[PDB]
Amino acid sequence: GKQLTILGSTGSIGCSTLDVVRHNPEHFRVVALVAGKNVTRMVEQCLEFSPRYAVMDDEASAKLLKTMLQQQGSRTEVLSGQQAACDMAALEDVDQVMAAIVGAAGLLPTLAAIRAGKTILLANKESLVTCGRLFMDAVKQSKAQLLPVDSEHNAIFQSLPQPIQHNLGYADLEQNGVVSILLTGSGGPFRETPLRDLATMTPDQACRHPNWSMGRKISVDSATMMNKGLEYIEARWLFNASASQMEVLIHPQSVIHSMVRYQDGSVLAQLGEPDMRTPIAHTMAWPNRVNSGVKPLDFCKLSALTFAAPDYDRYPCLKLAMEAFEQGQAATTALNAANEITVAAFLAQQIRFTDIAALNLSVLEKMDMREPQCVDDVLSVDANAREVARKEVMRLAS
Amino acid sequence: GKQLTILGSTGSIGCSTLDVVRHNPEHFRVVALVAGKNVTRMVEQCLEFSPRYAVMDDEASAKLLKTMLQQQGSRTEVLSGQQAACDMAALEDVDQVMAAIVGAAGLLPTLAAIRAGKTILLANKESLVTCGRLFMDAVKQSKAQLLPVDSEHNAIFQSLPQPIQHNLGYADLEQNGVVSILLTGSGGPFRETPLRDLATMTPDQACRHPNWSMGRKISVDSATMMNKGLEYIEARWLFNASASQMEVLIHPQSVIHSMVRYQDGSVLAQLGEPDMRTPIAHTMAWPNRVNSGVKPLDFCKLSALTFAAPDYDRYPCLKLAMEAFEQGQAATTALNAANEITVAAFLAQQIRFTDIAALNLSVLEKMDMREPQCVDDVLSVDANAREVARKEVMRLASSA
Ligand SMILES: NC(=O)C1=CN([C@@H]2O[C@H](COP(=O)(O)OP(=O)(O)OC[C@H]3O[C@@H](n4cnc5c(N)ncnc54)[C@H](OP(=O)(O)O)[C@@H]3O)[C@@H](O)[C@H]2O)C=CC1
Ligand SMILES: NC(=O)C1=CN([C@@H]2O[C@H](COP(=O)(O)OP(=O)(O)OC[C@H]3O[C@@H](n4cnc5c(N)ncnc54)[C@H](OP(=O)(O)O)[C@@H]3O)[C@@H](O)[C@H]2O)C=CC1
Ligand SMILES: O=P(O)(O)Cc1ccc(-c2ccccc2)cn1
Ligand SMILES: O=P(O)(O)Cc1ccc(-c2ccccc2)cn1
Repeated sequence: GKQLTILGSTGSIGCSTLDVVRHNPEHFRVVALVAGKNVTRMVEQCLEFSPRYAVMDDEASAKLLKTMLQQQGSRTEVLSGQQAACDMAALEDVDQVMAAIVGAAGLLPTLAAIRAGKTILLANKESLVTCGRLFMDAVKQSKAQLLPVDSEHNAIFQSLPQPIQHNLGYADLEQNGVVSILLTGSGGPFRETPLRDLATMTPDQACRHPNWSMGRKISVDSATMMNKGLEYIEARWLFNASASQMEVLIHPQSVIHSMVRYQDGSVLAQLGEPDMRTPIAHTMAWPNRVNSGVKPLDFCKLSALTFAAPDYDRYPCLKLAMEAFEQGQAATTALNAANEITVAAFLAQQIRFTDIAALNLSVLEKMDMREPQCVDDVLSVDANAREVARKEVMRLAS
Repeated sequence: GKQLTILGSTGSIGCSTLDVVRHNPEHFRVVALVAGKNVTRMVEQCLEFSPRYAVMDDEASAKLLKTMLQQQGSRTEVLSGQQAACDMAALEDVDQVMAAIVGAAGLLPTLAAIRAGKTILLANKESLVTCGRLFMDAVKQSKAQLLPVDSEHNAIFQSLPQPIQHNLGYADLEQNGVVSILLTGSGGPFRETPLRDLATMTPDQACRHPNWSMGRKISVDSATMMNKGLEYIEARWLFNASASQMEVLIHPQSVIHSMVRYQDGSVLAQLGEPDMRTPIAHTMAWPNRVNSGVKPLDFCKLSALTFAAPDYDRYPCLKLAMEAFEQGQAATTALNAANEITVAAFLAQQIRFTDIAALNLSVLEKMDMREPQCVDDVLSVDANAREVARKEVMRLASSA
């Protein structure tokens, strides 16, 4: 079947990927698993999927893993550190690399897979949010096939014509009859909150998305629409879309995952149950399909589907992201880094809900760095933006 | 430059297709126009599009047209009759044939295109409602490309993978990751009417689709969901779908035109403004795209989108169509034919709204014909079913 390396196997996307393989043991062979510190989950995955290699970024973790796998009678070879992670991404015999490491740490292993011309199941945000120019250049250079895993981008990918799907990132949209890309977002828990009350929203209220339940960081990003802002940045790189070829639409029910508008009037959309196994199984099977374990969407048990235009007075972060894109990878990197700092401060009750957007702006205004030319440059912008952001939080809470 | 024949150029689909040509004069050349009796419309189209040929099915119409064009200095050659219509569909240099003749009259001209291996932009309902097996067998033999123009089928086509699109009729759904085809219908004006009030609904009520504005016959078919039943028949042929691979959903807003359900849980859908130029331009440009004149769908000005399962007590015609399919082309042809007669009788106030389903069933029960083996056989089932249906109407309008 297809030989796969899973980068970030022990996290949420990694576990969902392995559930797809579990459903399709004849179509997929796990060659390598890479993770950080979750030795316990990693052991269980090595014992189920029999990979050739298992890598832990953390050395103490790698040593403990080796001792457990030995105790358990497994001969999976245990490696450690960043170079081994990149090596697994570049293994000559692997076909697909699930790029699911979180944060800047996913950058070099992902680039290693790109440079190796692998099919990349891309689920690491920083890759296009921070390194969109560098990675799209590298993809063109190696002819690597990117298959986006995030629900929105995968929905768009499924709704795009074949010549774009092949050649993803270099194809011309207009030449292929595409007018625009329609990014849909829930609008978050404060979609209908009076604007006066936004300054007093609590972390528990912000993380209380009506319908979904997910991590606190992403819940807050959904409340600010920073999440859609970051997906805007990725979509422009992934789909070769100009600002006029992008539309953002609030869709509270999140049944339509995103859409593509065509020259003749047609709009194609992908819909489905809210379950990451669907987009993951799509990318793993492309251009064919596999069972993912996700149940068929029941159209008779849906809330009525509604749409609205995002109000930038309600979602300044969405506008900030759009503007940042225009300023370049230094601005997008700085925004993403600043946002991690301000959201964490919000969750720690150091700042108010509305201070997230205000301090994100403040960081971008204060900085002005030059366009990154390599991953080290991006890492540098990221580090500097966090420091500026932390000082801003301290001043404010000071 | 794609060379085309337009069968039924003077009708609604015909006019919409020439608007697409008008918007894209450098991508499409009109070689031949074919119609029935609308000499006036035909004259204008010939002056504007300069086809090599124009045919009218009606002989006097063809004669009237021949002179007017010679007068206005048109170089188009005017022919007449069905054989001429079929020859246009088979012209060696023609790339695409827009199959937009209404009724049993569209069968032989559409078939001529299929036998010629043409790309067919299929609009004519009778082609697959009555000759589904014959026509799909024919397209498989000549490797003709079918491109469905009807909104539902076109939406499904656009939501299907490339291996199915390019082998439409022959490809296996399952092997291509497709679990089912989701056909959406508005549910008509009586979607929420008390069942016991259906018997008293008037033609004007049935034809007053709250949200849509179309011909009287189609409006009644929308009210009974016979329209969806006919499309179910077409879809099973066109997409090679078994009964378990078909779903019918009521979607009152008709924004989603139909959908395709995949193995991984994904559902692909096509949405757009309710303008036939969209699906027409889709088929004309496929696998590429062209401007159609249709404005982008404004998602901020929509009614909330809803869905529901059809209740067969409310829509017995839908269920009759599904059952007819299982009995073969003799049954689907008889149902289509009986429904023409019973809808016309309802509209003429000879029978009740609810007598349409009742009499359609009664015709089907009285018919006992073999599977048709060629178009002529289908025409005979049609002729016979019409007469059975007329007598049922008269029995009901006269006696008990
Ligand atoms: N969750 C979702 O619905 C979606 C998430 N995304 C993106 O996908 C990526 C992964 O998300 P998710 O799976 O939710 O995140 P998780 O935090 O659940 O998992 C992250 C994975 O990365 C591993 N990891 C962390 N640091 C390193 C490192 N230095 N080297 C190697 N592995 C490391 C973790 O290992 P361990 O736990 O063992 O320490 C874990 O396996 C993120 O970038 C996220 O933004 C995109 C689309 C959808
Ligand atoms: N209207 C719609 O939105 C849709 C319609 N369809 C189907 O497409 C087909 C065409 O529909 P529509 O355009 O609305 O129908 P119309 O009634 O508007 O047009 C019918 C066309 O066929 C011509 N015609 C009739 N008899 C003959 C004949 N014997 N030989 C040659 N031409 C003939 C008419 O010519 P003339 O007027 O000159 O006499 C006219 O050009 C129908 O089967 C319909 O069910 C499918 C999907 C959508
Ligand atoms: O689209 P966003 O807002 O960035 C994140 C998000 C939030 C909610 C949902 C959602 C999922 C299921 C039901 C209702 C809402 C999906 N994604
Ligand atoms: O799907 P049906 O019911 O057979 C025909 C039909 C009726 C109404 C509509 C419709 C179109 C636009 C707005 C509201 C309803 C579309 N098609």
